Amino acid sequence: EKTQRYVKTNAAKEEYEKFLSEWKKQRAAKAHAASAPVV
Amino acid sequence: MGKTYINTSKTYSTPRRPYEKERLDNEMKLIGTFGLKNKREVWRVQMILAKFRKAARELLTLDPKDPRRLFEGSALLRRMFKYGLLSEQERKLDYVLGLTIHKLMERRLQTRVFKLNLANSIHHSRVLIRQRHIKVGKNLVNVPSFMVRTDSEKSIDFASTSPLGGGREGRTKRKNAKK
Amino acid sequence: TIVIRTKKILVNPLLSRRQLSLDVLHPDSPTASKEKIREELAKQLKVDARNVVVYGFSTQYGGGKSTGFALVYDNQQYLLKYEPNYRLRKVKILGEKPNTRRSFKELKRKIKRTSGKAITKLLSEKKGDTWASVQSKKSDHLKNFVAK
Amino acid sequence: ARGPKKHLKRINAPKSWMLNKLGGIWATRPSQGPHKLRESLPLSVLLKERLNYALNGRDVTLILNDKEQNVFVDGKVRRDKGYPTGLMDVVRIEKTDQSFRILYDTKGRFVLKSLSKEEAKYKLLKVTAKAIGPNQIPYIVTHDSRTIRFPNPEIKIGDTLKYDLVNNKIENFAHLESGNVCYIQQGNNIGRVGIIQHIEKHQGSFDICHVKDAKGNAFATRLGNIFVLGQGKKSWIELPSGDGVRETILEERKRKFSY
RNA sequence: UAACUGAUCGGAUCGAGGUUUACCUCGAUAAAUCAUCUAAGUUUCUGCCCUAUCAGCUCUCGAUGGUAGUGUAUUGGACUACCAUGGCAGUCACGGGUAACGGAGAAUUAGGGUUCGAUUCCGGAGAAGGAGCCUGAGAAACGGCUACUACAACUACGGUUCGGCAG
RNA sequence: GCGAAUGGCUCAUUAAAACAGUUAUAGUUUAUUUGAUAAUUAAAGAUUACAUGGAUAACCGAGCUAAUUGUUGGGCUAAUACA
Ligand SMILES: [Mg+2]
Ligand SMILES: [Mg+2]
Ligand SMILES: [Mg+2]
Ligand SMILES: [Mg+2]
Ligand SMILES: [Mg+2]
Ligand SMILES: [Mg+2]
Ligand SMILES: [Mg+2]
Ligand SMILES: [Mg+2]
Ligand SMILES: [Mg+2]
Ligand SMILES: [Mg+2]
Ligand SMILES: [Mg+2]
Ligand SMILES: [Mg+2]
Ligand SMILES: [Mg+2]
Repeated sequence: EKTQRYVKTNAAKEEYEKFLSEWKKQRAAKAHAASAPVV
Repeated sequence: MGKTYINTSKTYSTPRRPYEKERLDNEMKLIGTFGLKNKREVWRVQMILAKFRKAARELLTLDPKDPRRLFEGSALLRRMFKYGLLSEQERKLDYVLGLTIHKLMERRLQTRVFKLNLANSIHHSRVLIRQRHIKVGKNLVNVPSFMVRTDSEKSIDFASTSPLGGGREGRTKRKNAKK
Repeated sequence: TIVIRTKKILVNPLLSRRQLSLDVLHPDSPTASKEKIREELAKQLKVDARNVVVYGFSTQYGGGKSTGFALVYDNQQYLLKYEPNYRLRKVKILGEKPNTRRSFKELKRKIKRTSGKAITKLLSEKKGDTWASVQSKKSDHLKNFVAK
Repeated sequence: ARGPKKHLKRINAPKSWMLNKLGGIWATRPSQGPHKLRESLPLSVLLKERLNYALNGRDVTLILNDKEQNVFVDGKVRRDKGYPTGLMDVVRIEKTDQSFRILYDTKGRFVLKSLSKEEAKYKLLKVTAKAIGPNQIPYIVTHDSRTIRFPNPEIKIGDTLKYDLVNNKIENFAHLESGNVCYIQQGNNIGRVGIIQHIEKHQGSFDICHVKDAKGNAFATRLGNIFVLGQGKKSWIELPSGDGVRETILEERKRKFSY
């Protein structure tokens, strides 16, 4: 259980991180989608 | 460790003037008209009539479209109806006031048992509703000062009482020795 | 005879039983004896009598109607574990209720003033009725009883 | 005072428990838990007076002490005479697989809503605070005193989450902003459910909020009392007493006895 | 990032139910930090009965403010040191009385008022008077302790009491 | 090991004091509860972790005082105590 602690944490950590790159990728992805039609 | 929490309340009302010639005369003419026992009773009734008018005045103090009046006013009347003090065609609050104590006295288990030819007198009746000789609703009423409601004024007999059930109180004690 | 109407009933699977309000109609005879009420009920439910316990009753001011509450247990073996120690002596299953107070208060007296040595001994003299005892007696009603 | 209080008086125990005035003298005092004293319903109350499964006091003592486990709160077992079941909780009665919502009336009395094995899964959580803690990590906290690890970042402090108890998973949240549905956890207006109109912050130390609903009534209460029962008109849970809307004493009469 | 202390923590503990192995499953409890609940300190503002046959009050040690420190759970003249001289008052200070613990409320009431609130809720204070303290997360506790004042109980007069009914 | 600091009684003190209605804690402590969190055991030392070390109630036996849930004194073994 001591061991399973840092395991579950790495899983959630990399999990979050993996999500962030996908969200942020989209956050900036909509940035040219919104500023494009204004052009 | 005594900490009661039930509630008090006095049904009485002492009069200011203790010897009003004219007032006492009505109280007696009243006690004799309704087979009452003590002046108390008479005040008990006046005190009740009070709560109604004090609540009628309290409500008349309002706009005719007051959420309060509209609701409490009606409900007060609805109650005057269940006890039959005002007739269908006497809605308006203003009528709550013109209520004779003589009228409210007439709607008692006493005043009723007698006016239902169910007794030989305003008094005869009094000992009757006492000896259980009278049942109302699905229950039996012993207390002569019952507030007879319209709806149940039908259900008023003697269920399982010597004058319908199976008597033998003064009879039994009687016939056994005759031999 | 009597006429019973069952009134308000709940279903408690937790304590494994059904709780119900009872309204006995005895227009003529006096208040019904819990005992007799016990069986006219068990019949309407069609359940062993001893698995049905009735408590608390009233009697409207002279009118032949009495209100009360009763209990239906499925396993007398459940009923025996749940019902209160006082309801059992009532069916004459558990027994007595001897006066503990006084003596227990007096032993406190001595014990509070001794060292373990004697204390143990004293304790071997405090008015009986252990819970361990209550159980063995409960248990005996268990095996020795079977039926319906 | 001597130290810390430890009892509770019949008379003093909240009107939300619809308690027996004549009753006794005391009342099971809520145990320090997930919900505050006033905003809670100790189990003993929940079964005895509420459900009515229990009855006498010892009745409970059995139920929660019996080696069978008959009571569940948010997918967990509980054996405390006075666990403070709070708002938006889910209680299951093992031996019957009963599932309930701990929700206030429209008149402010604790009501038990029966759920289908379906809603019994999700529970609505309101966001307490939100800040980052140990080793660069984000934490969110719910009224239900839930502490969350790595939560979606698009969540502002005054949010409302939908919780999948089965997987201890989050899904579809929704902040409080002009145009949502809400439940008011406490106040002269609790038990109501309407559409958020606008939130005027006054910072001086107390922001307020307005609301509309069915008969389009105007409601006013402090933010701390707003719980987002949902995003954009659609509520997220079945409400007790029909829809979260109370009637004039006048409307109650006309609806019941039709006056 | 730098270093300090190491008297902070990082489990030498306990069940039960399973099951041909390598074990498996659900729990007890200890304990650190953050939340949380609970409660407590201290705090802002507003409001009290008679009375000037009470008008000036507080300031040798704190009275009002500033500085630095102590000390505390923390704020603070709360205490020390140094410095400034302020702080309050007829819009009643300061002082005195109260058979005055404050509320929620209680009695009579056209309206406005008059008089009470020891006393079930809440908050406060106290346990013979007064001060001191152990312990603890928590009390100056008081159905705990220490000394003094006045007392209560036993004595073989050496000494002793788990001696305080405003439960 | 917790509890004994809840309750229960009383109002003697006490007129901005206490109280109430309000507010603050960015000026604080909170055992018990509920949620979560911990990969690295500090240096010197020392070192078994399939897991360490020493002592004491209860008990056995001797004893004191006129006296109390007084306590001396010798011998015996366990902990989530202690180390
Ligand atoms: Mg008869
Ligand atoms: Mg006993
Ligand atoms: Mg408890
Ligand atoms: Mg703020
Ligand atoms: Mg085994
Ligand atoms: Mg300073
Ligand atoms: Mg004075
Ligand atoms: Mg006074
Ligand atoms: Mg008190
Ligand atoms: Mg206070
Ligand atoms: Mg006495
Ligand atoms: Mg003040
Ligand atoms: Mg020895």
